[PDB]
Amino acid sequence: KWINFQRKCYYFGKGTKQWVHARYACDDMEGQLVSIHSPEEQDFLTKHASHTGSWIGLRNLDLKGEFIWVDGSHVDYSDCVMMRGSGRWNDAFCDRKLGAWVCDR
Amino acid sequence: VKILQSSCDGGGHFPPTIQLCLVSGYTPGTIQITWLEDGQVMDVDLSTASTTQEGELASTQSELTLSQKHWLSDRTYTCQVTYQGHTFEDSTKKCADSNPRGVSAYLSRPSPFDLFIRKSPTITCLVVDLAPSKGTVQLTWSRASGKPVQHSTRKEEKQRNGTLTVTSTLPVGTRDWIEGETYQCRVTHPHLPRALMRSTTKTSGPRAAPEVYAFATPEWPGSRDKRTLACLIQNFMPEDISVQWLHNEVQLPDARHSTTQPRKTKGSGFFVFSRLEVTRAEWEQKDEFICRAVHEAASPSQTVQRA
Amino acid sequence: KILQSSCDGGGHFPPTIQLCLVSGYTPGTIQITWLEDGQVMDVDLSTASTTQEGELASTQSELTLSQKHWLSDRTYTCQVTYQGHTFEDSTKKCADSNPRGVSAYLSRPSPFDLFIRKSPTITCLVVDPSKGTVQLTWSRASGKPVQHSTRKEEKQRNGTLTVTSTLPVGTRDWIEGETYQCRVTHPHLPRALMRSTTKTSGPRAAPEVYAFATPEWPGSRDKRTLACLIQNFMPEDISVQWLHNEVQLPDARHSTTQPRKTKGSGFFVFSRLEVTRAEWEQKDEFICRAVHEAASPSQTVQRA
Ligand SMILES: *[C@@H]1O[C@H](CO)[C@@H](O[C@@H]2O[C@H](CO)[C@@H](O[C@@H]3O[C@H](CO)[C@@H](O)[C@H](O)[C@@H]3O)[C@H](O)[C@H]2NC(C)=O)[C@H](O)[C@H]1NC(C)=O
Ligand SMILES: *[C@@H]1O[C@H](CO)[C@@H](O)[C@H](O)[C@H]1NC(C)=O
Repeated sequence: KWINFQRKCYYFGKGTKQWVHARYACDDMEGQLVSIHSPEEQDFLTKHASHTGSWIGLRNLDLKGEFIWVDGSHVDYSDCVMMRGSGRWNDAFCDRKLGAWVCDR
Repeated sequence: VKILQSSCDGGGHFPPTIQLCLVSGYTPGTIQITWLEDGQVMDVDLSTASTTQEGELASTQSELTLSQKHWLSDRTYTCQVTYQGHTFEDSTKKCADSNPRGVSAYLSRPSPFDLFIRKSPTITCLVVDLAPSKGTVQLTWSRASGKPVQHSTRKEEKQRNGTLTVTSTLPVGTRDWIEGETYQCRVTHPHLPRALMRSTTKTSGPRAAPEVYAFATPEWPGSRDKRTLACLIQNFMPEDISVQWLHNEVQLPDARHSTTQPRKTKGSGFFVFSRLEVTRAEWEQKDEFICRAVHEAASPSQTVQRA
Repeated sequence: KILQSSCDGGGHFPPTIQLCLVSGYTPGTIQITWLEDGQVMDVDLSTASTTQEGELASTQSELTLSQKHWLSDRTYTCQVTYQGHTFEDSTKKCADSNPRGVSAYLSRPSPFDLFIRKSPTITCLVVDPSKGTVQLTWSRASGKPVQHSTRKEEKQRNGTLTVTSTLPVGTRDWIEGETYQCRVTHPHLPRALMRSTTKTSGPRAAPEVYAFATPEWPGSRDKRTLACLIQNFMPEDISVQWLHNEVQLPDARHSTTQPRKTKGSGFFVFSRLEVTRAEWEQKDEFICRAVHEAASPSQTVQRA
């Protein structure tokens, strides 16, 4: 069911859910929220990107200030952050709902 | 997609006809809308469908008419949406009555000290009951997503004025609260006809750093050994704030220290006042009193202190 | 027709509540105003959007409310002003089939009316309607005659009648210890409801007033804040007022906290006042006056 690219498996889930509710869906389907490190990896996500927007594994802990990925790795290639239809990311509300989510394993 | 029910009149009485549902914008294509009644498909003639194209995304709205006897019979209605990926679901149910026979419940958010410094955030459900009769005050706990919860400390304190007050302290996750998780609570009583439901989450909105100001009272005729300290913490959002008093690097407990309720400023922000009484032996040993304030938008490391 | 936000599967209330929807009308300029039981709400909280469909024009307003504001049992009204008529529509939280009885509230006169204004008055606020037969009888504990009270009734938008009775009480009589009785009778109620109030007899203490000024903070230049502390006084009845150029500033400008108990016998209150650059430059003197029962001289304790 998961669409493959490079080596990592990707699932493009649909349904009106919050960032935290979309995060639980990735855990139940054995895995976690999408983490981008390579520039070529973004090109694959744009092909299956939703017009409304898809939630990405970028979040704020507030204690450090800087943004860190869901797994724990530092952000290299570029409030709960979402992904636009064009490709680029932007700052959004935590309670905000979107009809698309991306999980990776 | 979000389902919007018909509002009650001025008195609070239910209208004879109930109108529901509203579906958000999507990519143009053929859609399937099906009405459910607790896992049972309703008649297509009762609902009306209308599609409207706005810019690039397409919007559709379904309106199902229901009688007062059908809606108030305690039945959950689900709007099944079928588009590409198979199925989509959103459920709607009747609202439980508030303040039945003078019974009010209060659910407060965890203090910033427990969320950042102590790292152990807890939610307290304070329910005030004026008529203590033969029955139970069952405090059921649940999550918005459907995740399991730990057992809460259910302690009841019978007051001298003839009222019973029971509190339930639920231990919530540190990372889960900041992410945006909504914690639900259900209150039931055998004497009460309808249940009580109160739920709280992280107040998503504007963030502002608090402004701490320290003040000391001069010598007043009559008092010689005891003196009072006044503190002002203003311009901050959300209303969640922790006030601490320090002397000789050690924090002071809830005693002596008193803090007012978060009141709105003539502006955006919020303001809180702190009062502390100190003896002659305290200032002579160490003439330094630091008041610590913990906030969500506070910096550095959620710590704003003034001497 | 107003449309409220639906509850989840379990029946739990959502954190944010969204309201209102206005039907089609003849094209023209419209005015939408939000009410909270006869009180105009802030325009920033609501969002307006107009859409033209065929010949008739449709407009929709969306007001965001917290769970603590919606479940506190308060009626919201959407006032629509078009062609100089006005169309009202009210929304309320789901309630029971008319619970509890008729409640009456009798409040003591404020220290400003008792000492400064010298005209103390007692207001009897009774919350209820089947028939307009609400009687407010006045009597004294000793058996002395009383003047006629201003009986004014205000029918609320939520379907309840609220009648207030303002009785003019004596200045010297209140301090001496006179108890004023009130009788409220209704055909629906079986027993006659009676509420009476007097001067809070107990220990008396003079209030301690302290004046403080906030220094310059980065970001703010024109506006400054003034903090005042009034502590150690009994009873809880206290009047807080700010003075500038020998005249009293309006009640809307200054904010005062509820009377809280000290770690000791007494009570404490905090006062906050926001002032502009034009205020202190014209006159650099701000005095906060406190009125109390045990206050001296002549029930006036002020500090600059
Ligand atoms: C319909 O709307 C009116 C709004 O005016 C509601 O009346 C308000 O009811 C509350 C609660 O009974 C009153 O508050 C009480 O005030 C006294 C005196 O300050 C205080 O001692 C009590 O602790 C309490 O706070 C409030 O004064 C009253 N407003 C007026 C102007 O009478 C009414 O309850 C609403 N109806 C329903 C069914 O909700
Ligand atoms: C009874 O005492 C409790 C103490 O917590 C208080 O909250 C409550 O309002 C009091 N009830 C009355 C009727 O004064």
